[PDB]
Amino acid sequence: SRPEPVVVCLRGKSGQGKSFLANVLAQAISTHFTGAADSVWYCPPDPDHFDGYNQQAVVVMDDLGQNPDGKDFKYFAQMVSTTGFIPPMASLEDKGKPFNSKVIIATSNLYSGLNRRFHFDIDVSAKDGYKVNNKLDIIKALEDTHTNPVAMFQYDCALLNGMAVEMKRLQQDVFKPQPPILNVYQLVDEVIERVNLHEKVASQPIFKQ
Repeated sequence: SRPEPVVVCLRGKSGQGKSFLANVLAQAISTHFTGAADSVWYCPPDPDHFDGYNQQAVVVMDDLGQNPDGKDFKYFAQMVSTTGFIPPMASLEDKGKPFNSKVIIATSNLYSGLNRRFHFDIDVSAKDGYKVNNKLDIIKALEDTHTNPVAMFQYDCALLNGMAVEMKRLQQDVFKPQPPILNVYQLVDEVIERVNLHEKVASQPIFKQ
C-alpha cells in the first residue's frame, strides 16, 4: 500500500560509533525529507502504545535483539511486514493510523557471521587515530577540519568523512556484491536514493488514476 520502509542496521563494538552514527543518520534523513532534524521517533523499551508516533520520517530502535523476551523483534517484524502494520495507539483519534515511516534504523550488538530484511547492514568500528581505551574518541572525531561542509551538515569532521570510523558493509550475496559504503556522507546519499526509489514505485501509477 504505502511506501516500503528502508531498513538500516548499524552494528559493531560497544562505544565505537554505531550509536552516534544511528543518531546522525536519523537526523540527516529527517532533514533531507522534512527540512529539519526532528522527524525521528525513538522506539521506547516497551512498545506499549507507540506514544508520540506520528508517521515520522525515521524510526530508531536501539540495541535491537538485546532483551531475551524479545518485544523489539516482534514490532520490528511487523514494521517490515508484507501487510500494512497498524501500530497500537492510545487515543481513539489515532487508532487505525498506518505505520508510515521512510527509514527504520536499528543499532545492534549482535554478531553476524531477519538479517535479510536489512537494505543496509554495516559494522562500525573506531580507527586507530580516533580510538581511546577501546572506544571512539568522539571529541577528536567531532573536531572541525575546516573543510567545506556537505549537504545538510554544518561542518566537516572525521566522524562524518570516514577518518574516525570504519564502515564494513555486510553483504547478502557473494559474487553479486553491493558496493562498499565508506563514510556517513555516502551512507546518507545511499539511503536517500533508496527511499526515493521506494516512494516513486509507490506513488507513480502503472495505470492512469
